[PDB]
Amino acid sequence: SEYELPEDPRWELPRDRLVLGKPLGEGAFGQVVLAEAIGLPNRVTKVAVKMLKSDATEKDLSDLISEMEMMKMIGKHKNIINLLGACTQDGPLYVIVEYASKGNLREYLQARRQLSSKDLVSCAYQVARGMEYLASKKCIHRDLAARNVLVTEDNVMKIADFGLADYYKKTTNGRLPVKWMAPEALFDRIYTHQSDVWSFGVLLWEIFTLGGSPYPGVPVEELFKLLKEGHRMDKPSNCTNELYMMMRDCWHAVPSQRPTFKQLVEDLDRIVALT
Ligand SMILES: Nc1ncc2c(n1)-c1ccccc1[C@H](c1ccccc1)C2
Repeated sequence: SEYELPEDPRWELPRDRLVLGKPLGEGAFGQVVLAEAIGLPNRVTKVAVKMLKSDATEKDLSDLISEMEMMKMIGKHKNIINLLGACTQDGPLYVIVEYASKGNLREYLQARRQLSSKDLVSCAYQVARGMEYLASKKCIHRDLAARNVLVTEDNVMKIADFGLADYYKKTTNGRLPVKWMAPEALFDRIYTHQSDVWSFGVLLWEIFTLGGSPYPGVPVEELFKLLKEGHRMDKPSNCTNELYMMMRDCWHAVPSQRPTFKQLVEDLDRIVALT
Protein backbone atom coordinates (compact mmCIF):
# COMPACT_ATOMS: atom_id res chain seq x y z
CA SER A 1 0.00 0.00 0.00
CA GLU A 2 3.07 2.26 0.22
CA TYR A 3 3.13 2.09 -3.61
CA GLU A 4 -0.58 1.56 -4.41
CA LEU A 5 -3.79 0.78 -2.61
CA PRO A 6 -6.20 -2.06 -3.52
CA GLU A 7 -9.05 -1.00 -5.67
CA ASP A 8 -12.69 -1.06 -4.57
CA PRO A 9 -15.01 0.29 -7.33
CA ARG A 10 -18.13 0.29 -5.18
CA TRP A 11 -16.70 3.10 -3.06
CA GLU A 12 -14.30 4.96 -5.36
CA LEU A 13 -14.98 8.57 -6.17
CA PRO A 14 -13.13 10.40 -8.89
CA ARG A 15 -10.90 13.12 -7.54
CA ASP A 16 -12.36 15.67 -10.02
CA ARG A 17 -15.68 15.01 -8.19
CA LEU A 18 -14.37 16.25 -4.82
CA VAL A 19 -13.42 19.75 -3.78
CA LEU A 20 -11.62 19.99 -0.44
CA GLY A 21 -12.50 22.82 1.94
CA LYS A 22 -11.79 24.18 5.44
CA PRO A 23 -10.42 22.15 8.41
CA LEU A 24 -12.88 20.46 10.78
CA GLY A 25 -10.35 18.67 12.98
CA GLU A 26 -6.64 17.80 13.21
CA GLY A 27 -5.03 15.21 15.49
CA ALA A 28 -2.46 12.47 15.26
CA PHE A 29 -5.27 10.68 13.37
CA GLY A 30 -4.41 12.82 10.41
CA GLN A 31 -6.84 15.59 9.65
CA VAL A 32 -10.41 16.05 8.59
CA VAL A 33 -11.69 18.73 6.20
CA LEU A 34 -15.10 19.89 4.96
CA ALA A 35 -15.54 19.06 1.28
CA GLU A 36 -18.07 19.14 -1.52
CA ALA A 37 -18.77 15.89 -3.26
CA ILE A 38 -20.35 15.80 -6.75
CA GLY A 39 -22.66 12.83 -7.43
CA LEU A 40 -22.09 10.16 -4.69
CA PRO A 41 -26.02 12.22 -9.92
CA ASN A 42 -24.97 15.80 -10.54
CA ARG A 43 -26.06 16.27 -6.91
CA VAL A 44 -23.65 18.34 -4.72
CA THR A 45 -23.22 17.05 -1.09
CA LYS A 46 -21.30 18.68 1.82
CA VAL A 47 -19.12 15.83 3.17
CA ALA A 48 -16.26 15.38 5.69
CA VAL A 49 -12.98 13.92 4.41
CA LYS A 50 -10.36 12.21 6.55
CA MET A 51 -6.80 11.95 5.21
CA LEU A 52 -3.21 11.57 6.43
CA LYS A 53 -1.16 14.51 7.41
CA SER A 54 2.14 15.13 5.58
CA ASP A 55 4.22 13.62 8.39
CA ALA A 56 2.19 10.39 8.52
CA THR A 57 4.00 7.01 8.30
CA GLU A 58 3.29 3.74 6.53
CA LYS A 59 1.66 2.49 9.78
CA ASP A 60 -0.62 5.58 9.85
CA LEU A 61 -1.67 4.73 6.31
CA SER A 62 -2.54 1.18 7.25
CA ASP A 63 -4.58 2.47 10.35
CA LEU A 64 -6.56 4.83 8.07
CA ILE A 65 -7.18 1.99 5.64
CA SER A 66 -8.30 -0.38 8.38
CA GLU A 67 -10.74 2.31 9.72
CA MET A 68 -12.21 2.72 6.20
CA GLU A 69 -12.40 -1.05 5.85
CA MET A 70 -14.13 -1.41 9.31
CA MET A 71 -16.76 1.18 8.24
CA LYS A 72 -17.45 -0.88 5.10
CA MET A 73 -18.03 -4.02 7.18
CA ILE A 74 -20.20 -2.22 9.78
CA GLY A 75 -22.66 -0.85 7.27
CA LYS A 76 -25.10 2.03 7.48
CA HIS A 77 -27.09 3.37 10.44
CA LYS A 78 -28.85 6.67 10.97
CA ASN A 79 -27.09 7.29 14.34
CA ILE A 80 -23.49 6.63 13.22
CA ILE A 81 -21.22 8.70 10.93
CA ASN A 82 -21.48 6.71 7.66
CA LEU A 83 -18.94 5.99 5.01
CA LEU A 84 -19.89 7.58 1.68
CA GLY A 85 -16.87 7.14 -0.55
CA ALA A 86 -13.11 7.19 -0.95
CA CYS A 87 -10.29 8.28 -3.23
CA THR A 88 -7.75 5.47 -2.86
CA GLN A 89 -6.07 5.58 -6.33
CA ASP A 90 -3.29 7.78 -7.77
CA GLY A 91 -2.90 10.04 -4.78
CA PRO A 92 -3.45 10.45 -1.04
CA LEU A 93 -6.14 8.39 0.57
CA TYR A 94 -9.32 10.27 1.16
CA VAL A 95 -12.01 8.65 3.39
CA ILE A 96 -15.24 10.43 2.66
CA VAL A 97 -17.92 10.41 5.36
CA GLU A 98 -21.10 12.26 6.46
CA TYR A 99 -20.72 15.81 7.66
CA ALA A 100 -22.17 17.07 11.01
CA SER A 101 -22.61 20.88 10.90
CA LYS A 102 -23.56 21.28 14.55
CA GLY A 103 -20.34 20.02 16.17
CA ASN A 104 -19.88 17.46 18.91
CA LEU A 105 -22.63 16.84 21.47
CA ARG A 106 -20.69 18.58 24.26
CA GLU A 107 -20.51 21.78 22.23
CA TYR A 108 -24.15 21.34 21.13
CA LEU A 109 -25.35 21.05 24.73
CA GLN A 110 -23.18 23.85 26.01
CA ALA A 111 -24.40 26.37 23.40
CA ARG A 112 -27.94 25.54 24.33
CA ARG A 113 -27.92 26.04 28.10
CA GLN A 114 -32.76 25.55 23.61
CA LEU A 115 -33.43 21.98 24.75
CA SER A 116 -36.54 20.48 26.38
CA SER A 117 -36.39 17.51 28.78
CA LYS A 118 -37.77 15.43 25.88
CA ASP A 119 -34.93 16.63 23.62
CA LEU A 120 -32.40 15.45 26.19
CA VAL A 121 -33.81 12.01 26.64
CA SER A 122 -34.04 11.94 22.86
CA CYS A 123 -30.27 12.64 22.52
CA ALA A 124 -29.68 9.70 24.93
CA TYR A 125 -31.96 7.37 22.91
CA GLN A 126 -30.35 8.27 19.52
CA VAL A 127 -26.89 7.59 21.02
CA ALA A 128 -28.04 4.25 22.60
CA ARG A 129 -29.52 3.35 19.17
CA GLY A 130 -26.17 4.00 17.43
CA MET A 131 -24.45 1.99 20.07
CA GLU A 132 -26.98 -0.92 19.90
CA TYR A 133 -26.35 -1.05 16.08
CA LEU A 134 -22.56 -0.96 16.50
CA ALA A 135 -22.64 -3.60 19.21
CA SER A 136 -24.76 -5.82 16.87
CA LYS A 137 -21.90 -5.41 14.35
CA LYS A 138 -19.35 -6.47 17.00
CA CYS A 139 -17.90 -2.96 17.23
CA ILE A 140 -16.61 -1.95 20.63
CA HIS A 141 -16.09 1.79 20.75
CA ARG A 142 -13.71 2.18 23.70
CA ASP A 143 -14.10 6.01 24.03
CA LEU A 144 -17.79 6.70 23.94
CA ALA A 145 -18.10 10.25 25.24
CA ALA A 146 -20.20 13.30 24.18
CA ARG A 147 -17.05 14.59 22.42
CA ASN A 148 -17.37 11.57 20.10
CA VAL A 149 -21.00 12.13 19.18
CA LEU A 150 -21.53 14.54 16.31
CA VAL A 151 -24.74 16.41 15.58
CA THR A 152 -26.11 17.11 12.07
CA GLU A 153 -27.87 20.08 10.52
CA ASP A 154 -31.20 18.32 11.35
CA ASN A 155 -30.13 17.43 14.92
CA VAL A 156 -29.45 13.74 14.35
CA MET A 157 -26.89 12.25 16.83
CA LYS A 158 -24.11 10.24 15.09
CA ILE A 159 -21.37 8.35 16.87
CA ALA A 160 -17.97 9.13 15.33
CA ASP A 161 -14.56 7.43 15.66
CA PHE A 162 -16.04 3.93 16.14
CA GLY A 163 -13.87 2.35 13.38
CA LEU A 164 -10.58 3.43 14.96
CA ALA A 165 -7.62 1.00 14.73
CA ASP A 166 -1.83 6.81 28.02
CA TYR A 167 -3.83 7.68 31.08
CA TYR A 168 -2.36 11.11 31.30
CA LYS A 169 -3.22 12.56 27.91
CA LYS A 170 -5.82 15.27 27.80
CA THR A 171 -8.29 15.99 25.07
CA THR A 172 -8.51 19.32 23.25
CA ASN A 173 -10.88 20.55 25.89
CA GLY A 174 -8.47 19.70 28.69
CA ARG A 175 -10.40 16.72 30.10
CA LEU A 176 -9.03 13.23 30.87
CA PRO A 177 -10.58 10.30 28.84
CA VAL A 178 -10.02 7.84 31.70
CA LYS A 179 -13.07 9.52 33.37
CA TRP A 180 -15.30 7.68 30.89
CA MET A 181 -13.64 4.22 31.14
CA ALA A 182 -15.27 1.32 32.99
CA PRO A 183 -13.29 -0.03 35.90
CA GLU A 184 -12.80 -3.41 34.26
CA ALA A 185 -11.37 -1.60 31.21
CA LEU A 186 -9.12 0.72 33.22
CA PHE A 187 -7.81 -1.70 35.81
CA ASP A 188 -7.95 -5.07 34.06
CA ARG A 189 -7.98 -3.80 30.46
CA ILE A 190 -11.13 -5.77 29.59
CA TYR A 191 -13.08 -3.99 26.81
CA THR A 192 -16.56 -5.21 26.01
CA HIS A 193 -19.93 -3.99 24.95
CA GLN A 194 -20.63 -3.68 28.73
CA SER A 195 -17.57 -1.50 29.37
CA ASP A 196 -18.98 0.76 26.59
CA VAL A 197 -22.21 0.65 28.60
CA TRP A 198 -20.40 2.23 31.61
CA SER A 199 -19.10 4.97 29.26
CA PHE A 200 -22.68 5.53 28.04
CA GLY A 201 -23.58 6.19 31.73
CA VAL A 202 -20.97 9.03 31.91
CA LEU A 203 -22.29 10.24 28.55
CA LEU A 204 -25.87 10.30 30.06
CA TRP A 205 -24.42 12.44 32.89
CA GLU A 206 -22.84 14.75 30.31
CA ILE A 207 -26.23 15.04 28.62
CA PHE A 208 -28.20 15.87 31.78
CA THR A 209 -25.66 18.38 32.99
CA LEU A 210 -25.80 20.12 29.54
CA GLY A 211 -22.25 19.25 28.69
CA GLY A 212 -20.69 19.22 32.21
CA SER A 213 -17.17 18.01 32.99
CA PRO A 214 -16.89 14.74 34.94
CA TYR A 215 -14.79 14.94 38.11
CA PRO A 216 -13.53 18.49 37.49
CA GLY A 217 -10.02 18.98 38.82
CA VAL A 218 -9.44 15.28 39.71
CA PRO A 219 -6.14 13.93 38.32
CA VAL A 220 -5.61 10.32 37.15
CA GLU A 221 -4.31 9.08 40.51
CA GLU A 222 -7.20 10.43 42.48
CA LEU A 223 -9.74 9.03 39.99
CA PHE A 224 -8.26 5.53 40.43
CA LYS A 225 -8.69 6.13 44.11
CA LEU A 226 -12.37 7.14 43.65
CA LEU A 227 -13.22 4.15 41.44
CA LYS A 228 -11.50 1.86 43.95
CA GLU A 229 -13.85 3.28 46.68
CA GLY A 230 -16.97 2.64 44.67
CA HIS A 231 -17.52 6.41 44.34
CA ARG A 232 -20.25 7.45 41.90
CA MET A 233 -21.11 10.90 40.59
CA ASP A 234 -23.94 12.76 42.30
CA LYS A 235 -27.28 12.88 40.55
CA PRO A 236 -27.36 16.05 38.47
CA SER A 237 -30.00 18.67 39.24
CA ASN A 238 -32.86 18.36 36.74
CA CYS A 239 -32.69 14.66 36.25
CA THR A 240 -35.40 12.32 37.36
CA ASN A 241 -34.44 9.57 39.78
CA GLU A 242 -35.19 7.03 36.94
CA LEU A 243 -32.55 8.54 34.56
CA TYR A 244 -30.16 8.61 37.52
CA MET A 245 -30.84 4.98 38.36
CA MET A 246 -30.04 4.25 34.65
CA MET A 247 -26.65 6.00 35.03
CA ARG A 248 -26.05 4.15 38.28
CA ASP A 249 -27.10 0.85 36.56
CA CYS A 250 -24.54 1.59 33.78
CA TRP A 251 -22.03 2.11 36.61
CA HIS A 252 -22.58 -1.28 38.22
CA ALA A 253 -19.24 -2.60 39.33
CA VAL A 254 -20.19 -6.00 37.75
CA PRO A 255 -20.47 -5.81 33.97
CA SER A 256 -23.16 -8.49 33.45
CA GLN A 257 -25.33 -6.58 35.88
CA ARG A 258 -25.19 -3.41 33.71
CA PRO A 259 -27.97 -3.12 31.31
CA THR A 260 -27.26 -3.95 27.62
CA PHE A 261 -27.61 -1.38 24.86
CA LYS A 262 -30.66 -3.29 23.71
CA GLN A 263 -32.21 -2.88 27.27
CA LEU A 264 -30.98 0.79 27.28
CA VAL A 265 -32.73 1.41 23.95
CA GLU A 266 -36.03 -0.26 25.11
CA ASP A 267 -36.00 1.83 28.43
CA LEU A 268 -35.05 5.07 26.74
CA ASP A 269 -37.65 4.59 24.02
CA ARG A 270 -40.25 4.10 26.78
CA ILE A 271 -38.82 7.09 28.78
CA VAL A 272 -38.91 9.47 25.77
CA ALA A 273 -42.58 8.66 25.06
CA LEU A 274 -43.52 9.57 28.66
CA THR A 275 -41.33 12.74 29.01
N1 LIG B 1 -18.03 18.32 11.72
C1 LIG B 1 -17.73 17.04 11.40
N2 LIG B 1 -18.54 16.27 10.63
C2 LIG B 1 -18.23 15.01 10.35
C3 LIG B 1 -17.06 14.48 10.87
C4 LIG B 1 -16.24 15.29 11.66
N3 LIG B 1 -16.59 16.56 11.91
C5 LIG B 1 -15.00 14.76 12.27
C6 LIG B 1 -14.07 15.64 12.81
C7 LIG B 1 -12.89 15.15 13.39
C8 LIG B 1 -12.67 13.78 13.44
C9 LIG B 1 -13.64 12.91 12.92
C10 LIG B 1 -14.81 13.38 12.32
C11 LIG B 1 -15.84 12.45 11.78
C12 LIG B 1 -15.38 11.12 11.34
C13 LIG B 1 -16.03 9.99 11.88
C14 LIG B 1 -15.68 8.67 11.51
C15 LIG B 1 -14.65 8.56 10.55
C16 LIG B 1 -14.00 9.69 10.00
C17 LIG B 1 -14.35 10.98 10.38
C18 LIG B 1 -16.65 13.06 10.60
